[PDB]
Amino acid sequence: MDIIFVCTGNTCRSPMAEALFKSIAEREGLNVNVRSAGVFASPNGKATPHAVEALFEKHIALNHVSSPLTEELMESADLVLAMTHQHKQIIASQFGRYRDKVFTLKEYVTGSHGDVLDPFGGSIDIYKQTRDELEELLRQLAKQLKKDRR
Repeated sequence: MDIIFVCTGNTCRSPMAEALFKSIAEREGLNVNVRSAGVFASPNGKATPHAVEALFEKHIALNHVSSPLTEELMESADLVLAMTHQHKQIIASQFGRYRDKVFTLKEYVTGSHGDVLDPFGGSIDIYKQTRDELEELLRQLAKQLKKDRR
């Protein structure tokens, strides 16, 4: 499968998810291709320092290059997981042909609507908490995706 995680600028939540998930999938023997993008991202940049530091504590390197969402990405993806419901709607407004691939990470995993709240500009600990929440969802996701024959 090809899956993409989406946040606002592709500097914090989605890159963290992308790195955490690749590591988890490897541990689980899940073969999957993982990417990330932002609804409003610059392609300019990298992950925020706190985002990098939070992963570092977990022995995961987050060497990231930010990217906006593109047709190439949306087309190829099997699944697209937004951090928040608003991200999901915005994505749908811009890539209407692909709406059916798009769910929030929490609704897809947990069956209930929820958002992964924005940590941008927050302390290192805000980022750590965000990392922990993603990690918990992602472990559940890896188990689910393993049951996907794609």
